[PDB]
Amino acid sequence: APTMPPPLPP
Amino acid sequence: NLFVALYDFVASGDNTLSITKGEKLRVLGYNHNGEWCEAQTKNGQGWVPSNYITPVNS
Repeated sequence: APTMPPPLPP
Repeated sequence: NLFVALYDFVASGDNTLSITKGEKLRVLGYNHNGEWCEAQTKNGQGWVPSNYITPVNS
């Protein structure tokens, strides 16, 4: 899985 | 486990997948804390944010 955190909902 | 995209999300590396609002997808799995969801759409497979999708069926 991605090592970057997921963006917040707009 | 059918879900639908709540918002647009553009892929940016790390095997992420671009999705458009309203698009249907099958959830294949999650990462350790459920923040990332591995999905399959008509366009392909890859990771999308779990907070950007919602379940279909009730």
